[PDB]
Amino acid sequence: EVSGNLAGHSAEIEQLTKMEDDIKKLLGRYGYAYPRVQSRVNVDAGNRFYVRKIRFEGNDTSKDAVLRREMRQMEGAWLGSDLVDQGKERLNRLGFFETVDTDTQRVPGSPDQVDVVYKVKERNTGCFNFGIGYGTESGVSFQAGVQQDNWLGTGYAVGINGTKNDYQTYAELSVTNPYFTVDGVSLGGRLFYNDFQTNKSYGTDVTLGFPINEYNSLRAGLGYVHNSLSNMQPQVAMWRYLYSMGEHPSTSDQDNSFKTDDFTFNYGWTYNKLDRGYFPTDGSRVNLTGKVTIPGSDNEYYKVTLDTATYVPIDDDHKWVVLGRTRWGYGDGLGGKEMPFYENFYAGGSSTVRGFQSNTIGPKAVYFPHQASNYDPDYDYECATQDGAKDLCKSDDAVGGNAMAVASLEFITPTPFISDKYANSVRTSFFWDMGTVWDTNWDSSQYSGYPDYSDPSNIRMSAGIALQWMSPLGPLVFSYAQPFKKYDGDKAEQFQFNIGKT
Amino acid sequence: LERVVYRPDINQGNYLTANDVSKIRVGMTQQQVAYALGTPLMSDPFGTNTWFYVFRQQPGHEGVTQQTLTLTFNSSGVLTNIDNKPALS
Amino acid sequence: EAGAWARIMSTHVQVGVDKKDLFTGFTVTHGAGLYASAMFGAYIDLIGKYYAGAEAGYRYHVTEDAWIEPQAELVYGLIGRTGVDVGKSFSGKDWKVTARAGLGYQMLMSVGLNAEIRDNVRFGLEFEKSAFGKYNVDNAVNANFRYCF
Amino acid sequence: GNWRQAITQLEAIYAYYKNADLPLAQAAILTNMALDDSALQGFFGVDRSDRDPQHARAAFSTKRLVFLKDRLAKYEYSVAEYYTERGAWVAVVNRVEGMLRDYPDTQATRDALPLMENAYRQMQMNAQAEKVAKIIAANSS
Amino acid sequence: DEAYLEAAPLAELHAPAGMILPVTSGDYAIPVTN
Repeated sequence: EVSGNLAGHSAEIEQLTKMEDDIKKLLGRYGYAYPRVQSRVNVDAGNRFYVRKIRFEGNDTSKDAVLRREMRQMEGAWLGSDLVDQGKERLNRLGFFETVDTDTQRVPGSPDQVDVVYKVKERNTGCFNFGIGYGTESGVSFQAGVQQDNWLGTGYAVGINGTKNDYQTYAELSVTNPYFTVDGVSLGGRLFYNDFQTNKSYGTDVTLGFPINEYNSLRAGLGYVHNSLSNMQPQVAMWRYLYSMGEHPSTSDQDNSFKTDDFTFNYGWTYNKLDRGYFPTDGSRVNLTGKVTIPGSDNEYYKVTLDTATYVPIDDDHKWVVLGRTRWGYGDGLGGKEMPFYENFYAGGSSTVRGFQSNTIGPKAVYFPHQASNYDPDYDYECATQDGAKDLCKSDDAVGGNAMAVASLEFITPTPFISDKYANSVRTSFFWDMGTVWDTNWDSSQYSGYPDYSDPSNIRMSAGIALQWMSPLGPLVFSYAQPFKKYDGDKAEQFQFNIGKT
Repeated sequence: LERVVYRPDINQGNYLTANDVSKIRVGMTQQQVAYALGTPLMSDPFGTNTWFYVFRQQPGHEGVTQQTLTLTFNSSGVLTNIDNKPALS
Repeated sequence: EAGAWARIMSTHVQVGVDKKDLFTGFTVTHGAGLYASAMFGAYIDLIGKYYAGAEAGYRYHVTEDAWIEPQAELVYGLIGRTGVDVGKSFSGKDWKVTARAGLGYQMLMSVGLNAEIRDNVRFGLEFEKSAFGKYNVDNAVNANFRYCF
Repeated sequence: GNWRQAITQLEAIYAYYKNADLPLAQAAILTNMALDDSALQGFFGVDRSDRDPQHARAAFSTKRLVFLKDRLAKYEYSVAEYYTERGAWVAVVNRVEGMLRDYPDTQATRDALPLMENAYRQMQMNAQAEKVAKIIAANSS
Repeated sequence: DEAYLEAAPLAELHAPAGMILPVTSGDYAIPVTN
């Protein structure tokens, strides 16, 4: 039996009945800020409320538009509690603030109007650095860059990264505007140049993205890359690739070159329903990306990857959390050609499988007996020249493959051992990592005395402990791992750390 | 592009229903009307004693619906006239 | 201040005697040799058995923020290196700096300065030189700067 | 003494401002104008009128107060522009009316008035569009 | 620098015959001084 003042909403209460907070939450979906419920039950919805104005405090650097455009409750319209509550999640997913506090205040001049107030404290966003080196052996070396997610508080994401040295020079410039249109359409792109002394390349790309739902968005765009190779050391996989394109490198002769100009199309799909931008406790994220060639390009291929992660709390306080991380990917050729070798997938390092040296997981190079030369004494890989061997030379020099899968499980725990001014920036986890990288089109029948790189079952495994700390200079991650499953040619590195901003 | 990009619903103005609009009569005081309907969100700031009640809804992937009332009062706070625009022209 | 000790490896039995600050003693195996160590700021570490070596040093305080730390290390499988490290620290309302320098011998010379300002400002530069010894270093300088916000 | 001796003492109340020690300038309490700034945004010539105006309001609590009045009116202006694009036609009318009532004298209002000229032409409220056009012409020059 | 010294003077506004402007808020009123 429901009694009291039900302002035209009697069915809704019978429906929720067949509670203590659901009647209030229900009325909160309409402009009823302060109803009363007593208990069969007698309620009083009260008066309909309107929002007189929305004001902010504590945004000393970010542009006001940055926050106002994220609200779903509009001024001069009736209040809803869900319409306001979504503002906290929307601001938190930006990653710009330490916290979002909210309130509702009564207007002294009338019982039926309120002010809605959001109060935030701005966090450090990115960093600028550079460095130098000189000397009798170092010669001249210089590197520099800057990266920020919120440039001068204006909402643009920018960065510049590059270096100059005696063997390799490069630079990359990237800019993007999450808001080109008032509805959330984003634009952006980058330019890069990378000349490594021989692998010289450069290129550019531009993309567009736009939301299609409250939690989902799409991306697509265009780009171009130039690739100029020379002085390529003979390898079986490299020559297989070259042969597939009509090239005929001379046997055991590194005096060679090849270049292409390739235009491609980019696309992707993103789902993001996370609660927080740093140490999320709920939600999941799915990032599906890929690109295909445009007919008329020198290369013909496609590449697709998928990155996922899920956070699930197992308590009431959101302190004990289970995090699953998975990545898959595959690419291939079109038109009868193989996928270019410089697009191969790699794994190993803090971004994939812990405890292995970067880009060491997977197939290794097999070298031809290169023509004997003046580098045979002590300047080369002995069996890679005629001076050391007359047959196919095995190595531990990882070259990567055409497909991979990596996964881990991390059990996230609090570390209530240090003062809050530190503890709120530190979280730790126990982890188990595994992954595999493998090839296709591997003629293991022709190479019967050599490893068969087509067998994906050779899964590499490790586990260990990691700590993440949101340092004021940029998040850092430190860890130690012990490998359990390793194969011939693998190299371990148990003490590792890197920048924690991915 | 403009045909598929998601846009959230936009609400503006006072919330009206015929059940309550039909209750207003000439001769009611400003306090009686404000009580029955709620505080106006718009008025003439330039010396005319009148209130504007605007009900506006612009849902996503939809046109705009709007209904308005105008309430004209004299210098004594007595309602003198009511206008009604049930739909946009 | 004195007494015997033993340890069982795991095979191998090692025994010895400690006698007195600076403590010295000897050990034999069932290789055998003498040892000594001391901690005072200063330290001594001496060992010689049927491999041998020594390490020692002293921390002299010049000013509250400045120090001289003569040290030496000698090994034999004595041959080794000696030197004196120096430095001084600086601080202020929102910053700290440490400057380091020293000189040892194969002249092995090094200088540098490392600074931190407020929360987001970091700098440092270090330089290595050597001359008149087993090997020379004519130019070896590295430096970094960081500014976050 | 010399200002360099005051700064030396700070390392070891104009010195508080000279050394950028704002926490102390506040602890010592139109000085809050010193808070409505930024060194990097200043260097690049960025207009800070769209940032939090609470410090300016605290400062306001001779002609320097006119600068502050404009400082506050500009903030209100930028908010109205956002809503003009978003389409919150009522929020726009009410906030601009607020600007007009509170700061009839600043330039930000004269710049704002066309926002009402447009707002009263999207809601079919022609009488107000006319009144706004008339007051715009009356004060034009 | 003392950017405030470049602030433009404030103007007064008027209404056309038949209507008035909103009543000036009492807040932020600056007196005329020498």
